[PDB]
Amino acid sequence: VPLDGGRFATSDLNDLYRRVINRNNRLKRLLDLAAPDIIVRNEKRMLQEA
Amino acid sequence: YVNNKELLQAIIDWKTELANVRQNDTIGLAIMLIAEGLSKRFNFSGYTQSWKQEMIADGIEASIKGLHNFDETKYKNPHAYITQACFNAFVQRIKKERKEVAKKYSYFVHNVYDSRDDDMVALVDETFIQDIYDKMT
Repeated sequence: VPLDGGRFATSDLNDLYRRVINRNNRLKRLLDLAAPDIIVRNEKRMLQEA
Repeated sequence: YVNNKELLQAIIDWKTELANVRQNDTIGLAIMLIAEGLSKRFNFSGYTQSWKQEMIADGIEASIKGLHNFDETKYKNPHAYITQACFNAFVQRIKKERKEVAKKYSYFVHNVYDSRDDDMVALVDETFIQDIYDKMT
């Protein structure tokens, strides 16, 4: 949080980062399960959009 | 959406094959389908697209792993199985995120010593009151 007086901002970058990193691990994890490739495609798509 | 019966069929079949590696995707497409359809349920589908994406991600992986074990002789339906599976996955994800941003609020309210005089009273009480409400749980 900036906290530099006044109302406080959210510096939302991390959030994307957060969710971004999230999907990454998911991808691996699901690859780690030998997932049905249709849904691995889906997760690749999620990562790309992220 | 999709005939529950044919899903019973496909899963019986992957059972039989796992009695021998992969599984068919018919059932997997249907899983995506049912997850996304539940997403449009009424308690959810209420707040935030961005969250909802990750929610459904959670639920999908949960159903994926949890398909491993599904009796047929009992629980003659896989539909509701996956349904409640994803349901729980969702609530898990959402509680995590809620208390995360709660943590953010908590960190915030512990900093009023910025520069000089002339503080505010109105807002701070509200960050406080939320940071309390969430903490109630």
